Amino acid sequence: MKDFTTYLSTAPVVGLGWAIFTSGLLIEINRFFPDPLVFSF
Amino acid sequence: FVPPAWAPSLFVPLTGLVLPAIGMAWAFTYIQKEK
Amino acid sequence: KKKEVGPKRGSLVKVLRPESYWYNQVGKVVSVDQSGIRYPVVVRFENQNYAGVSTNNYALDEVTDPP
Amino acid sequence: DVAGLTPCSESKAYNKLERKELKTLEKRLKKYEPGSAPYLALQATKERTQNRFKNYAKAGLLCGNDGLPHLISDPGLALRFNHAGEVFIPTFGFLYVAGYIGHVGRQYIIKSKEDAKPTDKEIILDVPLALQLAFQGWAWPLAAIQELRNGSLLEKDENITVSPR
Amino acid sequence: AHVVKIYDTCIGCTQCVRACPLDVLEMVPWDGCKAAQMASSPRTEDCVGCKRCETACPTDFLSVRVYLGNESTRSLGLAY
Amino acid sequence: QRAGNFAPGSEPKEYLNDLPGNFNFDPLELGKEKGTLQRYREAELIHCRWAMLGAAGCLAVEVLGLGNWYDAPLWAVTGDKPTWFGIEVPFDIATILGVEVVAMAVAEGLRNDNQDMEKRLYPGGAFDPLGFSKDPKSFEDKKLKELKNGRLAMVACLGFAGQHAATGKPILEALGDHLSSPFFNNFATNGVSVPGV
Amino acid sequence: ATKLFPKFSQGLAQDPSTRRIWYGLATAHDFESHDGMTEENLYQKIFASHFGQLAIIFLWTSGNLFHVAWQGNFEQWVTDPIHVRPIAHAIWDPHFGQPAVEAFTRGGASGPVNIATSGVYQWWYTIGLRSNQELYVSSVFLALVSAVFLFAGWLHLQPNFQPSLSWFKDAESRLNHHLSGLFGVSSLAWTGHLVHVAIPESRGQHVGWDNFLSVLPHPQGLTPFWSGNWAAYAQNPDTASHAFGTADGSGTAILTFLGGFHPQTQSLWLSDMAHHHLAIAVLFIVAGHMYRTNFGIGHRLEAILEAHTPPAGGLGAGHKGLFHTVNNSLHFQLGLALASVGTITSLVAQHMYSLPPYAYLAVDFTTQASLYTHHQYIAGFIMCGAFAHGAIFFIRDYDPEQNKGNVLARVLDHKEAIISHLSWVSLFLGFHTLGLYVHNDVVQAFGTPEKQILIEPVFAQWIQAAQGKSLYGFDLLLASSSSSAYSAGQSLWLPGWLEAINNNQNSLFLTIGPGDFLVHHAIALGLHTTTLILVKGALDARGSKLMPDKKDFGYSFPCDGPGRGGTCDISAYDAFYLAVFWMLNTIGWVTFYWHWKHLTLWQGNVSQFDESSTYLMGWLRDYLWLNSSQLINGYNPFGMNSLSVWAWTFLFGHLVYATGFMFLISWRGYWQELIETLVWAHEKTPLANLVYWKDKPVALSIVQARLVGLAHFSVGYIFTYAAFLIASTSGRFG
Ligand code: CLA
Ligand code: CLA
Ligand code: CLA
Ligand code: CLA
Ligand code: CLA
Ligand SMILES: CC(/C=C/C=C(C)/C=C/[C@@]12O[C@]1(C)C[C@@H](O)CC2(C)C)=C\C=C\C=C(C)\C=C\C=C(C)\C=C\[C@@]12O[C@]1(C)C[C@@H](O)CC2(C)C
Ligand code: SF4
Repeated sequence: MKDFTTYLSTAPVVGLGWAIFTSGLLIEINRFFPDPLVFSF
Repeated sequence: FVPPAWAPSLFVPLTGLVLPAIGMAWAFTYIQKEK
Repeated sequence: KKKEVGPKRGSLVKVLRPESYWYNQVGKVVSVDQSGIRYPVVVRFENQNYAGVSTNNYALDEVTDPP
Repeated sequence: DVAGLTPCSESKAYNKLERKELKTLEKRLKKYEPGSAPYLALQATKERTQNRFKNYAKAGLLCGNDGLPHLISDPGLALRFNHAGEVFIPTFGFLYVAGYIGHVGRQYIIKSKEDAKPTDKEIILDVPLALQLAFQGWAWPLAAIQELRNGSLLEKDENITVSPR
Repeated sequence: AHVVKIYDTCIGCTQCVRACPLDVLEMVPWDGCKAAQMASSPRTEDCVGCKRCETACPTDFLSVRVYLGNESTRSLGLAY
Repeated sequence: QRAGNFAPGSEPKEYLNDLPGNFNFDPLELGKEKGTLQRYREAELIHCRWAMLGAAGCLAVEVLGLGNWYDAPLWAVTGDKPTWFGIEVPFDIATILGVEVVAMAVAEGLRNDNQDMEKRLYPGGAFDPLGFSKDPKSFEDKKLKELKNGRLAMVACLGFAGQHAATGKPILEALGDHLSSPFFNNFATNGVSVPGV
Repeated sequence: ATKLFPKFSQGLAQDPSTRRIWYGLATAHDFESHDGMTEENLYQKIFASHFGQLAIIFLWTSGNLFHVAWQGNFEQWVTDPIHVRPIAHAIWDPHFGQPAVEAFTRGGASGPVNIATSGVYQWWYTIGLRSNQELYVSSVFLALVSAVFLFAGWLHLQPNFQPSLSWFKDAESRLNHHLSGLFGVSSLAWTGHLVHVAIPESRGQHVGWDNFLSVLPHPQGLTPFWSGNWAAYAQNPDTASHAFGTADGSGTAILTFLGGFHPQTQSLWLSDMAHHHLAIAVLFIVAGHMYRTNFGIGHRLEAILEAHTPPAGGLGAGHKGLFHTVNNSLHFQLGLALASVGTITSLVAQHMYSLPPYAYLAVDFTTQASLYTHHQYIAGFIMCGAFAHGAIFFIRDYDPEQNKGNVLARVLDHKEAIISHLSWVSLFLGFHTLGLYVHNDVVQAFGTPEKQILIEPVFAQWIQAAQGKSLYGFDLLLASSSSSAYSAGQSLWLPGWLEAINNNQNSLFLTIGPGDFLVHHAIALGLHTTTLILVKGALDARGSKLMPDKKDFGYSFPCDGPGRGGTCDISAYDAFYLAVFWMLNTIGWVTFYWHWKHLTLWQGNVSQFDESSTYLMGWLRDYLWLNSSQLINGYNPFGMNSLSVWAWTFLFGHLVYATGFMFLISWRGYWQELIETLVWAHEKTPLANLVYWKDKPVALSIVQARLVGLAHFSVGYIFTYAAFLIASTSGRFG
């Protein structure tokens, strides 16, 4: 477990996790707010 | 004043063939000039 | 001879050599030669240079305390 | 009505562009039966286009001579014509997020150096420590200006690696 | 040919001579280092400037320096 | 020797102690060098006297009902008849420009060739005919009063310049407008001083 | 060994290789590195070389005048400056075919001629030249001047005529004389010639050397000048309905302030330019006697340099010690001169197209495009030359013990901060410009172009509204009569300038949109990045962390080998050679912007540029693809039009670009081994080993390879863009 956790603690794996997290957040924001351009509350 | 009509027929071959040929001949003798 | 020609071994030093890779850097004194060579202060550095080495010999006048 | 430009709602080229887009979407839609998934997909695309064109209007956006909306970047001018939400608020938000990133990275750099082999912590990330610093960066400007005040944000020129002249 | 200059920061580790592919350097007795050896270049006319001696130098910066200039038949590595 | 403080409890300046008109000030730490300090002293005194004279002219051109100070040089756009309390002097613009340039140049040359650091700040002698500066305490308090009234003069001149840049009304009209309707009419109602009011 | 060709280098003479030839040419005029060279001999060689360059320049312009007069249509272009095209030089090529000869007969000529795009026709029409005999005598006089300058260089090279070292180092007298004589009285004589000739010639009056000292330029006759009534010269200016060639609508005015353009020819007034040059001459003369000569008055350069030091240690020692730094180091003066001249020609390029000074120049679109592109490329080249010679100054002649604590020592102390801030601003500009362009391209690709980000350039629009452009609206100066700027000069130059700036036909303060904003930020990115590369090369020239002893290796050395991870392209010469690529990209950007905006203005489809420059598909398709249709059709199996030569040199430029890629990508080891194999092949063959090489063939040096690749790259770049620009602007216009 802890060896696999340290493998998951390596830089490419946590970078991949950040990549999926940020991409999914931005994609869901764009999907539920279709095409915004100007901040208007 | 005005150059004759045969001037393009003489100066252009002179500076396109003869003058570069003598220039390369002089430069080739100058490159390989030894003591 | 009296005391020692250089700093205490194992103590941190700051390299004042301008042409060195470790200028204004902190290193550890490994050993100081007592025969009288020009650069007796052997300093080991945590970060390697472009050549990959981490140790160098410096004279007495190019080492100070870590500020 | 700044820079010799008209609002998107009052403009004619904006409505012409919207009409052209609706026309080509309807031309693509007419090739499919109403009881098919591409028909619903194109209807959703048309609805999204209409919603976007409605939201771009009545929001202060203005377009000049082509129907494509323009953005005013000078503060003050954007403040007195309700164009601050175009770039002024987003630039402040991006500065906030970028300072969050910088503060989190600085905290991880500093907090992973007082240990044996800091490069090992750099290459294999301390995930609980990284998450703790991630959730502690919400007050990045306060900590940044406080580190500036106490002088720990900047290093003196005596401990800084410097190239020969 | 090229100029090979050796300074007093050399520790006499003999790595530059082993890295030399044309037998330019040599080891002479010395008293300024712990190993009592100093690098010399008595055959600098045969050096081509490959800078292989500079790669093997363990000291910071370089205890041996090669400066190019005035290339000859031996310095250009020509078999013809 | 300190005559007051621009902010009660501020950091005292170790070099700005033996200064006439000592009100601490200097938050930007300018003039720490003594030579720059005395240069700033003489420059401030000269600006004080010039703003003194300018405020005098601006007030005297208005309290006598002779016209606006900004409209005073308006006779020189194309060539008209100047006047001074109804004197109608016949002087061309070139003659007055030349004589003013020459007089100011020789006066500044004499002031620069004074070569006495105490006298550059305060010459005395021929410039003091009444001779009330012989008493040192009276000299000190009159120096303080001159500095205070000169500072008021320069801030009043800056106020006149800003007011005439913002609105076309003269000084007395602005004073009457503030007296009659202070809340309904002030610097915040100009629309150009504060971008957004 | 020891051949006599590199007489300036004894070490290069004893080099039995072909490289001795190449290094015998690249190091030809680097006299500081020559053997047995003194400072006086270096100064004498510099003086002779300067006289030689002046003679070459005068011979070149004499040849231009002669080839415009002979085999040209200067008089026909003078009669009709709108329709018929200028002729540069006739073509005599025996390799030409009969359809190629017939297709190149343009402009009413008897043979194949080249349409002139240098613009000397408009300039010589503006200055007053009308007849071919005037051009002939001007060309022969300039040839005599060039011969005189060459003989002068030879004589000043000769013994008992060489100037002293202190003569060259006399900075004060040289500065005073070149400020007062080279600029002051030269401009005074030029504006005198303008008043005497060009204004009468633009008013239909012939003024020549035969009738000189007889015709009065002004009917008053110099008496208002002595009486002080200089306003009498600006009494009767030329009317709006004035013909440049004739005397219709003429006037009597030689110096005025008629700001704007002549309505008939769309150019600046001759009287305005004469007044400008007279004022410039007066300002130069009144400022040309400021420095301290042998007389008791003047200004010492060193005194002002040393006295200008800020108090409280703002700049440390200040500007002290810079006098000896400038005087001793010639590369510092070279860098300053090249930078100032580059800024000058950049200003020239940016001010010709907006304010055309020559009659019938704005109508000639190809001429204006070629002139702007040439001036911008020359400007970028000598910008880079200024920075490179500054790096040469930092490597060769820079003593930190002399200028200790000065501005140079300070900027060398914190060079890392400057390089880091320039790198940050380059990354910032590039990231955001590329992100905006890619966002716009993706948005336009998805069929919904209204989602693209169009940041309106409000700063430049506010400036132009503050300078008279009422298109953007607003209520700043020069747009509202209540402003003091509008009230001042209301009857001097404002009525003409406002009319010139409110017209959309000319190139004076054109409409600037979001695409113009994006390309302007791209230009800023290019300039800041090239500046970053050049100042990193100059500041790290004499040393760095990878090479502290970079001063001992000279300015142009290949590398230090594969040690310390790799040290290739570490000299300041390599930084300059990368900055050449970046400068080429930046000038390509500015010329693409200029060409596309002006082409859309001339075609009348300004909206196409407004809605097409936002995204890079518009740049590739509406500019690089739509306007290249006439270029590529210069020669085809169907036939040939007049743009065959432009298509041929376009393909030629692409080919030289490819050869530059050849000399830049592949490096020395492969070619050296291949040359060794070829040497064996030539050695071990019958009937060919009887001959032999006097010098051993070797591969080109790494620095030499970089230079050759740079030269091929720049030649291909220049030829390709010149071909495309001239073919696109001349194939559909005239
Ligand atoms: C009224 C008060 C006053 C003020 C405002 C100044 C201000 C100034 N004086 Mg000074 N001066 C004063 C009083 C004053 N002085 C007095 C009392 C004296 C005694 C008589 C002098 C005598 C004096 C001399 C003799 C000289 C000055 C100079 C200067 C200038 C440079 C100062 C300096 O060290 O650089 C500022 C401090 C620095 C550390 C410089 C940092 C510069 C940074 C690194 C550059 C950043 C560039 C950046 C990339 C820009 C980005 C913009 C982007 C668009 C590109 C500065 C404008 C010098 C001058 O003429 O220069 C114009 C000069 O030679 N002064
Ligand atoms: C058109 C081609 C091109 C491009 C885009 C670049 C881009 C760059 N070069 Mg340049 N360069 C080129 C050709 C090019 N080079 C050539 C042919 C030469 C001659 C050899 C040079 C010589 C040169 C020098 C001498 C220097 C640069 C520098 C730079 C940087 C400038 C900073 C900037 O503008 O912000 C960055 C802008 C960019 C467009 C960079 C690309 C980044 C985009 C956004 C992609 C990023 C990744 C993206 C998210 C996708 C991720 C997934 C993907 C990785 C699979 C940047 C990295 C300078 C430098 O290092 O800066 C300090 C520098 O000193 N270059
Ligand atoms: C979070 C760490 C961090 C921090 C605080 C900085 C801070 C700085 N960098 Mg650096 N940089 C970093 C990482 C970092 N950098 C990395 C990883 C790279 C390699 C790609 C660079 C490459 C780089 C260059 C080439 C330059 C800078 C410059 C700068 C300065 C300008 C600010 C800026 O946004 O530049 C822009 C910085 C970037 C575009 C790099 C962003 C790299 C990624 C996207 C961020 C990584 C965040 C990291 C994963 C957070 C870790 C948190 C932890 C819990 C896991 C500033 C001093 C500039 C300078 O000298 O200014 C004076 C400059 O020219 N940086
Ligand atoms: C005022 C102008 C001026 C002056 C007086 C100098 C003078 C000098 N420079 Mg500088 N320089 C200048 C402008 C100037 N340069 C410009 C504008 C640039 C930018 C391009 C440079 C870039 C530069 C570098 C990078 C270096 C110099 C060097 C030199 C020295 C060598 C000159 C010599 O004798 O060798 C004569 C040199 C040659 C004959 C080589 C010229 C070869 C050219 C590139 C070929 C032409 C291109 C192309 C093939 C033409 C044909 C086109 C085709 C279509 C037909 C000398 C001190 C060198 C130096 O100081 O040595 C350390 C050096 O390293 N300069
Ligand atoms: C097989 C592919 C190929 C290749 C490799 C080349 C190679 C070349 N062509 Mg050619 N071309 C080809 C096919 C090809 N061509 C074909 C089939 C056509 C159609 C007839 C053309 C049409 C063409 C034209 C019309 C031009 C070239 C040019 C060039 C040169 C590139 C100049 C350069 O490096 O500047 C680097 C690139 C740039 C500076 C700009 C790139 C173009 C962009 C899209 C313009 C927009 C830039 C703008 C400022 C915004 C971007 C900002 C940024 C921050 C994002 C080079 C000789 C140009 C030339 O000779 O030199 C200028 C030129 O004008 N070519
Ligand atoms: C001399 C002067 C005015 C002169 C006026 C004259 C001749 C007027 C003449 C005329 O009007 C008449 C009579 C009649 C008109 O018809 C014609 C004219 C010709 C117009 C004003 C000075 C005016 C001077 C002014 C306003 C000075 C302001 C100073 C400031 C703001 C100082 C700032 C700092 O204090 C901080 C903030 C923080 C500290 O750390 C640092 C420092 C630098 C000390
Ligand atoms: S330039 Fe060539 S020999 Fe030098 S370090 Fe680079 S690859 Fe190696």
